[PDB]
Amino acid sequence: MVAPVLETSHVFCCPNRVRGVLNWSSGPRGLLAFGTSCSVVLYDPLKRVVVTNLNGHTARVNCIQWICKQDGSPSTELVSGGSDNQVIHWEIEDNQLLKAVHLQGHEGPVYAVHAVYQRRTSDPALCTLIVSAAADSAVRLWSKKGPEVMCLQTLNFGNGFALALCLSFLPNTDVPILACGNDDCRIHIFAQQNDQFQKVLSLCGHEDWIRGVEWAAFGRDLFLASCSQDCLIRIWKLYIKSTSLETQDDDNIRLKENTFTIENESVKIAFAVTLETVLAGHENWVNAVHWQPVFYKDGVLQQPVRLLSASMDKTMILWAPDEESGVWLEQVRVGEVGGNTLGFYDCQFNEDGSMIIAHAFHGALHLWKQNTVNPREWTPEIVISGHFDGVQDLVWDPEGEFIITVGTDQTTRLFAPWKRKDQSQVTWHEIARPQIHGYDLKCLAMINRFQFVSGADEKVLRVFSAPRNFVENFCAITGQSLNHVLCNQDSDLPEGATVPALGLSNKAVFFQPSILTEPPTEDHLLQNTLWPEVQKLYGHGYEIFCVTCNSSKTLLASACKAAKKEHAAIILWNTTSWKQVQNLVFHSLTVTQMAFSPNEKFLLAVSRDRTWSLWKKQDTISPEFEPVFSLFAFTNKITSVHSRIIWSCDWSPDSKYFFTGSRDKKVVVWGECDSTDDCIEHNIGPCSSVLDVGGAVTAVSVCPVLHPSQRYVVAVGLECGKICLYTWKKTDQVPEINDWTHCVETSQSQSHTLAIRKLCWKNCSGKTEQKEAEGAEWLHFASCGEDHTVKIHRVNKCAL
Amino acid sequence: SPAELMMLTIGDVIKQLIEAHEQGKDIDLNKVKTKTAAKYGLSAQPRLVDIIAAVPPQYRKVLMPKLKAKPIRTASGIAVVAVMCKPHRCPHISFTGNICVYCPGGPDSDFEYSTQSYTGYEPTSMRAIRARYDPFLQTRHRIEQLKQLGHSVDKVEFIVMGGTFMALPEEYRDYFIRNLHDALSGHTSNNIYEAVKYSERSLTKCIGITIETRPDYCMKRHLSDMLTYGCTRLEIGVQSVYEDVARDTNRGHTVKAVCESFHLAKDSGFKVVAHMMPDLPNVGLERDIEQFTEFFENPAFRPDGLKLYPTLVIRGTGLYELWKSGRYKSYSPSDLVELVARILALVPPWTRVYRVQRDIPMPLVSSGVEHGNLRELALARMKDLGIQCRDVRTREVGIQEIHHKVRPYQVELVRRDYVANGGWETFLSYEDPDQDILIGLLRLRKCSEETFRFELGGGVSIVRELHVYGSVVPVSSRDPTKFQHQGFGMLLMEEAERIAREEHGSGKIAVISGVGTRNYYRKIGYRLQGPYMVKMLK
Ligand SMILES: CC(=O)SCCNC(=O)CCNC(=O)[C@H](O)C(C)(C)COP(=O)(O)OP(=O)(O)OC[C@H]1O[C@@H](n2cnc3c(N)ncnc32)[C@H](O)[C@@H]1OP(=O)(O)O
Ligand SMILES: C[C@H]1O[C@@H](n2cnc3c(N)ncnc32)[C@H](O)[C@@H]1O
Ligand code: MET
Ligand code: SF4
Repeated sequence: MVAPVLETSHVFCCPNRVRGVLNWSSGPRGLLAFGTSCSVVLYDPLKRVVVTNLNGHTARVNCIQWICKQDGSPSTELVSGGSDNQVIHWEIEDNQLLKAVHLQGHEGPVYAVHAVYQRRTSDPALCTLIVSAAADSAVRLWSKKGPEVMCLQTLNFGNGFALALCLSFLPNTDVPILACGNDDCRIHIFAQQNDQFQKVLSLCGHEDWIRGVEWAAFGRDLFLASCSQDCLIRIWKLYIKSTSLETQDDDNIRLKENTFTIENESVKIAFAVTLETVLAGHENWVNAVHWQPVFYKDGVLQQPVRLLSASMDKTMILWAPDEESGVWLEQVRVGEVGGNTLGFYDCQFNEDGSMIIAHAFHGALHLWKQNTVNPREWTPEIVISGHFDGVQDLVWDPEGEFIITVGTDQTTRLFAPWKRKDQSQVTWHEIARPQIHGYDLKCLAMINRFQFVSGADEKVLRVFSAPRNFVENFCAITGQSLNHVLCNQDSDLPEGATVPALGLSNKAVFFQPSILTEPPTEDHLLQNTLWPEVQKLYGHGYEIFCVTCNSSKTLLASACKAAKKEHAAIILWNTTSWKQVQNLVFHSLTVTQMAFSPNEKFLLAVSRDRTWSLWKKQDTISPEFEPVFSLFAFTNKITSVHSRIIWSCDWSPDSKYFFTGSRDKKVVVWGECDSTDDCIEHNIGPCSSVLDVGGAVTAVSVCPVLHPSQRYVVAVGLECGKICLYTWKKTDQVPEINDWTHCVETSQSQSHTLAIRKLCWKNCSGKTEQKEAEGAEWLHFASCGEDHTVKIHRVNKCAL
Repeated sequence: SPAELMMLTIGDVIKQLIEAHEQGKDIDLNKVKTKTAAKYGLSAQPRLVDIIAAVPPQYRKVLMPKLKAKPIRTASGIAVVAVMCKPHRCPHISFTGNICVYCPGGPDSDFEYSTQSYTGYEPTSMRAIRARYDPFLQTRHRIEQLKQLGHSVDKVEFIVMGGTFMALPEEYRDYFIRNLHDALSGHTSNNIYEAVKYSERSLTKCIGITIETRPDYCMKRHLSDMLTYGCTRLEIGVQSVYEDVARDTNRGHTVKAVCESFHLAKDSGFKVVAHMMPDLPNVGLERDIEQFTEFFENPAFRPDGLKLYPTLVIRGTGLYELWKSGRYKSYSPSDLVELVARILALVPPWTRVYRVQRDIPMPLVSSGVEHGNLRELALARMKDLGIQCRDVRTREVGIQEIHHKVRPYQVELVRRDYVANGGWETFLSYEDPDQDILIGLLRLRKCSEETFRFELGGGVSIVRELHVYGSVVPVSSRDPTKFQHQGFGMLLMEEAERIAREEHGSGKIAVISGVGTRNYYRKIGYRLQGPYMVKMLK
């Protein structure tokens, strides 16, 4: 009551396009961790929901690695590296963040990270050893004793680089050992005698770059698995050399051993390394390789011997050894060979090996589960998905059951909830991708429940409608009735869409009839889920920049980039027979946003020239004709209060005032636009006091709910991805104080990381009054930004 | 069904080939193909690509020198990959109101989703359209095709086509160049410099990049920007040496600007290739000969490469309207062949001709050239008239080996000096005099008094190109039946280092290079400074 309760409900995102950005924990009920833009996202595949975001990075995240315990409990600490020259050590408690420590001292983006716990009997506070490698031709080592960190050593590789790292301990002792793969096609081994790391051995054999190494402990011996761009996988073996005796079988042929000696407690110990095998079977590069983690069944630890590899030729291979002979054999080969789509970057196991996950070139995630009875059959499952570049616009269903987003990745996506009988929580998944275009998309607007308008980096607006199988799939997944969702008003219509032979368009296929009861996977979404094109509008001289629509569903606006006055002109269209209606020439720069008052008697525009204008519709009866618009108020340089570019504007729900937000860190209210009957000329002017939010404002939105206490709540977004809810109140007195009150603000884990481009409340006009609601305790809205992310937020009603 | 019969035929063919290799005898492929196709009852013959695409791995490695297809694709010593930019408008649309009077296609045209000066039906255009103009996908796709043919892709060179590339926003150019370098190397970088470092340490060498630009977009700023990218070649469209033609076609600049841009680019260290167009309006049959004679005799014009593009009239252009109104008429085919023969007889021995005509599909042309092999018809006519062509392309070992059947016997060393663009140019070469066969070449220039780069001021001589022809020899390998890795490069550099010290009088020598070449010159004894590889000569 005293404070509002803002909480997040759903997040949609996909991993970055980097090697080693995905990692699965070990132990029962582990968590998946990946990196999106500047955040580390934790994901729970069993519930298929995102639990939290960890954000303290200022650039792109590159590597993530959990820290493995010895008891078998789920891990609680991890280490991340960013393209901002810094490493971060996190701590987790109760699926939350407890503490984060920044490690600094690099001069380039970091690209490899590893860390282990130390074993010793002084009862320390869990001492940790960390190794990192970056783009400044150096490798750094760190130690973390409690809340204190210190840099033990740095290693310089001249003008080379290190591409992979791994840490472990020598067998039957407690001396840490390090393996580094380099661009020299050669692996380097370091051992920590005394207090520093010293080179002991160098392993040759590869003849291309190395893209992953991994240690493993088997009995009293140590194994090393190495992959490269040679399309080959090699396994080595490290063991303790004999006691300098009991060696008399000279009647055998054996490979020469690579030997080194170490000092331990005034004792000399000799170790030997020798190659084991050389696998093959891949065509393109091999991007990753991983052993199988150990796990506990009914107390006893089981230690399987298996290997996983993912390659650039759209394939994954699982390897196991043969006991009858001395060779390894392929067991399962999974993937989709064919098409212009490229291969995989990363692959991960489960706790016990039931599930396998892989990360694709664009950012798609693929998950496979093994059958219980049939042990050589795997089936794909449902995973999170989202844009792989900045989202630019957002809209709501007129009745509120799905959202549509566009982004600079040249795609359009639709998200809708899934209803299942044997559970209570509801989860939202992608079900439709009704565009794969050849230009960057910029704007979108909604015309009917299954029809929209899109505008991209070209001089043409396009109109898309929905095919038939989409309605059946929608009503099946969302749990509605097919007859009632049609409302006997759509009737006959095309069945699907397909890519044209030449050019960019959509063609009706009156693709394949495929009924669905569960959300699809990232192979049915890419092909069988397009929408036909039914219109194409010309009349602009440059690339589109803004689009809006009125509440009566019959009109449409547009704008384009311009540098003079003859190009920056608004254009009005029709929605029953698309022709230009009238041209509104004003302003000299680009129009950034427009808005229709809910009264359907106004249109407002804001522009880069720090000005604005209001256009009033004249009244005629003339039923066969169409009304017209003309200037009602305007603003020059002097009357303008915003000192810089205006980015957003919005209307009050009663068509009385309107709010503007600009880069001048100020949100202003201009009011008294009512009394349309007969004013002398106008009375439009500033009706409040300017507010200094703290940063540039790039989004403004007003809730479409009226309260008797006359509350006007405004959702303000900033460049830094903050979302602030204020509460504006008309003073009604000649002082303008006590009109700006701060209501609630987003937390550090609920916020974004880059600019916010849109905010839109759920204007459920179809449900004018909430029939089946808990007294409307909550209000929902949605947000998108340039951090590849789309979020849905919920706020308590009575608090505001 | 024919499919399994085809598969069995292919398998039998490789079986016979590998057997013959095992016991080590030579085998004729065509007879085996016909005989094996006879057995299984077919009505067609196997294709080379199918036979290549079914060899076991070790045998795939061993027996490619017998199943290679289209040996011309790597007969010059490198592998060429062509990529295209995003559609955009030419920069001079604003302050003139329109574009050149003969250029087809573009953002505002009836050729849908096509780049300026192209139609979209071309081979490279249809490759980037289905890839939606993404450099990574285009590079990967082209390298896959080249490997499927059976060629070696150790050494690569890019060609960036489209409109004016250097007129785009900086972010897009950053994106494009870093993606090209990443596609070659395999890294995932953030900006140009990181990508350049990793490509320097790569194993698939990037020899150089080529960019097409306008004379008004070739200044100190643009030259420095292209120097940071790794570019080493430039393509400029001169089209004419007459001042009235350059303004009646709404070109947008003047010839003097072209000459000044040539001077700056050559002093900076680039290589210059010029586009020229015969049969322009208001140019008869006698002004063309004078045009080209002045081109190759006047020091202000002498380029390093040429592209001959006879004028074509295409729908939707101003020249089309001129042609309909009965005011413009093309040459007769015999006259065109005669003119091309006469032009080709004038090219100096230090100039290379890359292409001889455009590649627009025949049905789209309203008038002009109609055949598709103008170069060989012109060569036959030249043989009839008694004159000979002596450019660089038609004198190198690979071309002389595939068109004729000759091999060098009495190699000698040749040097040619001249003056061009206000500078003293030298051209060193190794070639066979009696049979007129070229092997390797090097270009050297003494920097003039109007150089602006910091690294080249104070007495520096710059090397602009080093090249050895033949077939491609992979790095660190040797082939005694080819010409590359046999020591013709360190012989050409030792002589360049003697001219620059005893004759030019300089005290430093600089080289513009790619990245694999960076490692090569580091091997020779050069160090790195800025974007150049430099060495002290004192
Ligand atoms: C700098 C520029 O502008 S580009 C140079 C031209 N670009 C090309 O690669 C096309 C053809 N080029 C060539 O013929 C060669 O690469 C040249 C011109 C660089 C040298 O020509 P060659 O006569 O073959 O050189 P030469 O025989 O003296 O040297 C052979 C050695 O160079 C090495 N080498 C050749 N090219 C490269 C390269 N790109 N990077 C590293 N080493 C190289 C060979 O491996 C060999 O080394 P090794 O036998 O000791 O192991
Ligand atoms: C890409 C190159 O194509 C040439 N070019 C442009 N238009 C035509 C035409 N109609 N006919 C022939 N060549 C042409 C110009 O020389 C340009 O620089
Ligand atoms: C692709 S046309 C040639 C390059 C440039 N547009 C010029 O006219 O010089
Ligand atoms: S500058 Fe070149 S591409 Fe542009 S219109 Fe002229 S000829 Fe065509």
